[PDB]
Amino acid sequence: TLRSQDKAALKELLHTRLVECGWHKDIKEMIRNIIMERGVDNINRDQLAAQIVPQARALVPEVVKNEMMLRVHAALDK
Amino acid sequence: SLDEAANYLYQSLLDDAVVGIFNE
Repeated sequence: TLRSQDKAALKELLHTRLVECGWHKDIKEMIRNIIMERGVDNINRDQLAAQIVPQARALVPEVVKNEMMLRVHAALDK
Repeated sequence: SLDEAANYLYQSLLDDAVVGIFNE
């Protein structure tokens, strides 16, 4: 039950950490590598963002995850 | 109770960050 102000900020923050910490780089490696082995027309996209969603959550440094779970709590409970 | 709900927020914002990349 969020102040939609905070939502905008949480979204801006996640992006800033994920750039810094190399998460951005590694996800683009993964996609480029998957597509290179698949074929582009060959792929069935979302047969694709679905496949890697497990891997991407688990690539998140536990330090990043903790700061995020910090603010998400300080919001969901006011 | 909010526990499960905090996990839905984080997981939704994160799946939305993957698409972020994915579009460009």
